[PDB]
Amino acid sequence: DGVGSSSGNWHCDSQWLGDRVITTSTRTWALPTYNNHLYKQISNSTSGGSSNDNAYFGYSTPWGYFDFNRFHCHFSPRDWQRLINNNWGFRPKRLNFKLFNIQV
Amino acid sequence: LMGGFGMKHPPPQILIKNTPVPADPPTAFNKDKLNSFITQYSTGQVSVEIEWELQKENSKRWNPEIQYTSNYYKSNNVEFAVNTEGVYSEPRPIGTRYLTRNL
Repeated sequence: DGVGSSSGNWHCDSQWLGDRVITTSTRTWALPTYNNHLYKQISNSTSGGSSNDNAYFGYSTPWGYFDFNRFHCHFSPRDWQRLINNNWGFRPKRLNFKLFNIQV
Repeated sequence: LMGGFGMKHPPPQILIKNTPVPADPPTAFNKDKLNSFITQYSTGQVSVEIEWELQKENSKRWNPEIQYTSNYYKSNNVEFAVNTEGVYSEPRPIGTRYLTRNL
């Protein structure tokens, strides 16, 4: 939109329906410049390691990534307690992801 | 004061009695009330169904609440179960106030 208008609101809550629970979590993030905008070949030689079980080859990218693959990223301790004390099972169904209020 | 719900019109009293069955009366009329009855008792099943309304909790508390729970530690008998002689027992009084809300 514009410089002086927010592009999103802070949504962080849990909604408990009958057979469904919807968890929403919002966090503030910081993203630096990685590798000074470069791709770099990396290996156990570049990290100084010489045991063959620990040998590797790959690349480090200037890109970051968002990870929310831990349960506490979505469930508060009270919500987790409710889930574990009141349900025989659970599974994820669908996902909604948002990035907003970008500040460089 | 002992706990519970006070009502002007609570559930009504349900009263039950075995109808007296007189024994053999004398063959000559006697005006006195009969005092010889057949020894009787009755048995049967009784069912009561009550619908309860619930007030769900909408707390924003972050840390987990206190909850009533059984103890995993081994014991000779299971709490709220029968003994080896078939005797059912309630080992402790259980209240209702474990969840929390602001004042």
